[PDB]
Amino acid sequence: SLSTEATAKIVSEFGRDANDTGSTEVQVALLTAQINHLQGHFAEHKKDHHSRRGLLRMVSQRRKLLDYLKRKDVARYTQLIERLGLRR
Amino acid sequence: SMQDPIADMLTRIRNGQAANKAAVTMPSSKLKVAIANVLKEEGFIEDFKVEGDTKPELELTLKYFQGKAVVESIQRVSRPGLRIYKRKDELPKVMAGLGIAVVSTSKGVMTDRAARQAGLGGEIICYVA
Amino acid sequence: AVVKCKPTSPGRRHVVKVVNPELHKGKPFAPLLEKNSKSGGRNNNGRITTRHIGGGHKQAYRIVDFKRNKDGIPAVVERLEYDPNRSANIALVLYKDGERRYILAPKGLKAGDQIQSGVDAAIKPGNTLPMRNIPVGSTVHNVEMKPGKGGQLARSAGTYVQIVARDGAYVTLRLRSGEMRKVEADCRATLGEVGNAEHMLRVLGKAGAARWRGVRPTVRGTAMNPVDHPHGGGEGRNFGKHPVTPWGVQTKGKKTRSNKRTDKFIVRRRS
Amino acid sequence: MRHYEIVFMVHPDQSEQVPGMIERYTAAITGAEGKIHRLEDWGRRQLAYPINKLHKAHYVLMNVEAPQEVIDELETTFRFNDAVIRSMVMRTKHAVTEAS
Amino acid sequence: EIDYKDIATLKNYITESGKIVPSRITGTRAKYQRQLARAIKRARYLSLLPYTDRH
RNA sequence: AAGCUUGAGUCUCGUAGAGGGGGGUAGAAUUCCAGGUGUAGCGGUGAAAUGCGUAGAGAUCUGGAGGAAUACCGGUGGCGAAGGCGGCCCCCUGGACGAAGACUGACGCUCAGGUGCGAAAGCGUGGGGAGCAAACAGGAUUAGAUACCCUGGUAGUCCACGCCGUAAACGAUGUCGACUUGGAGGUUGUGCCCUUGAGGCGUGGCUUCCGGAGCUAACGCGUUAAGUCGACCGCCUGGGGA
Repeated sequence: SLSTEATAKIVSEFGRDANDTGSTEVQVALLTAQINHLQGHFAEHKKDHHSRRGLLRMVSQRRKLLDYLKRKDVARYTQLIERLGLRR
Repeated sequence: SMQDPIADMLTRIRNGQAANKAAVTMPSSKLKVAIANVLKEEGFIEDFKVEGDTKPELELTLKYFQGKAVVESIQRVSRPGLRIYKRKDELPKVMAGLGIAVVSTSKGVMTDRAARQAGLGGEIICYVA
Repeated sequence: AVVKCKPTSPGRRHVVKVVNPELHKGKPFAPLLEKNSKSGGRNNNGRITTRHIGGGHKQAYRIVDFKRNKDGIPAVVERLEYDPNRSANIALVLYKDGERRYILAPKGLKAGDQIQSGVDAAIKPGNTLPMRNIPVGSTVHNVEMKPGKGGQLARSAGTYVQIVARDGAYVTLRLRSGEMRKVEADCRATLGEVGNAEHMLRVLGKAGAARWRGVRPTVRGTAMNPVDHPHGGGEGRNFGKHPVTPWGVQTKGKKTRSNKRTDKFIVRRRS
Repeated sequence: MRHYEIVFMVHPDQSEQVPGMIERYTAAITGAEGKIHRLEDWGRRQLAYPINKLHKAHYVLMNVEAPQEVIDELETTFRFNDAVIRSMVMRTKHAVTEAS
Repeated sequence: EIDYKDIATLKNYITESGKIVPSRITGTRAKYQRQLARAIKRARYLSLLPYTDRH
């Protein structure tokens, strides 16, 4: 699975004591951490596709959550895209 | 998965009679209460009770005397693909006059005779025998 | 892959390319080279003695250590190359403190490999351990029959030879021809299998290349006049008569071994 | 750190190869703070069937508790010897002493 | 005791033909028979058993 | 345009898997090859022949090479969206399930046209080649035998990077949820108990053989329904001809 070095260490930037997992804004940063974890599973074991089928769901969950946050509040959407790498 | 809470109310009326239950329980709503209100007043159920402060459950009370059912037909009529509307004099007769129809109106849920008393038409939301 | 050229012309529509980033394609080290000079398939008196050989351009001799010995002095592959006088690859080896030499490369694509000289060495490809000291079933790479002749068989691209048995002063070994033979177990061998195996993968698809590939086009004995080849024809598409050599002999299916010296070591011939 | 037995056979007529690896192994595992619970020698033991006419083990086990990238030094050093058979790491199932 | 890697314990769960015994004599209370039948096959690769008695 | 917490989402920490894919490790025999060794049989069958052998078969003994697939375990026992998945060992890795908390607040279902998975056999390109085996090559049988059956055997089976997209893909059962009297047998979390119990009583997730209400032309389905009440997408209208 995704390492605890991505699911506990996120409370260094999106908090200071405890996590806020239903916030939409944390789920976009979590799905980016899944993408960075499963891109580590590339170029090796190349006839196994379940992580790539899972990534095809993660990339669209990430886009939908970003759009839904912009519809909820443009200020909380702006607050998110300034703390993401964005556009490669 | 689950779209129609009134189809999911009419199930309860059949399921409980098939098990000879003195009372039957379901997820509660302001509309399912507005229908239970009529089911008591038209003499089909003896009472209704809602219990729960954040997740209310609706309990409907039945009475038997012969070991048999008390409502042998109940139908949802208007459904999401085909709702049926009727005007104040074209209001429908059920089972050649041996049943009654329920109307949503522009005010709230009542029978076809209470609608024809006020002068109202509207959506025909249930038949009961 | 093995990548194929896009169709644009004859013969390039058939051409394939294969690459090795660790192969050195540049000119050889000059202190290990002799001129050779082509004989043109012609003898000392200047007359033809072998047909369709020795044309084109300059083709030198690499000084190869086919009699390589030493003990306790390992060597490293400094460079990996090819040579147009043969089909397999050549490795330039540098010994522990000095001196550059050549050896015939085992299977694999890279340089930097370390190989041992000695009898007490490990069972690793390229080591000089005699056929007396191998576990049997091993592959012997380039094989030696006499120490004053050196590594004399299994030298071509993709070649291999397995040992069958050890008995008396000898080992019994297989061959790519089906030849079954015994050889003295004190001979050094070279250990492993021969590399390259791509010398046939050439396409070219142009008939002008004969000269730069060291040869010239042959003319048919049935197409030339009956004075210069005993086929004589005919007339084209009118072969008429049974096949023979340009020298009047029946050889298709007719055997020509008669040395009287070596069948004493060879139990079964070509199959 | 993950639990591992680190167990290897070695033929008793070849037992001179064991101090030629285990004295380097124990210093590598103490450099990784590994517990080395057992470090036990079983005298001489038989195999379940003879293999290339060798049927006997010197049989030693360490039980290390050690990192995945430290047992890689053991894996590659048993593979470097090759004449040693059934060099196994036998993961997990917690630590063992006296084995009941 | 209590583990399959000891031959004086292991020999009580197998036959003189190399086969595995019925649950009625394994002491697994019919609830660990599946896992014990795999632990016995794992003992072949631990050099405790041959892979078949006929070889 | 603002709310609600049941279905749904996600996390530190755990639970069981032949789900997916590597790198090590392993046994035997059909075969190819060199000795040990004994004598004319072996092989097939209703009988024989082709074939294997007499230049020493098959049997039996040693040494070596070659490669698919993993016997038993193994099943009404797990896992996957299906196809299917299987020696062991150590890895890489999606999903699912759990307990206490927390954070969301309808995020729930299906889907025109799109966009994507292969059992086996086949192809595109080169390797690898022990069984086996279309074709090929012979024998037998029969009046005949371009077949059955027997004796040899090429493609292929295997590995990489792509194509093929089809099957009893069958449990002949399209897909989401809720509701429901029973018997008998398993698989795996979790809570409380001297587990003073061959565990027990609760609580979660799965799974198999029977059986009653229900369904139905009758067979078949039966709480994992072909039942019951609802939401959605495709196709059919006698067959031949197609």
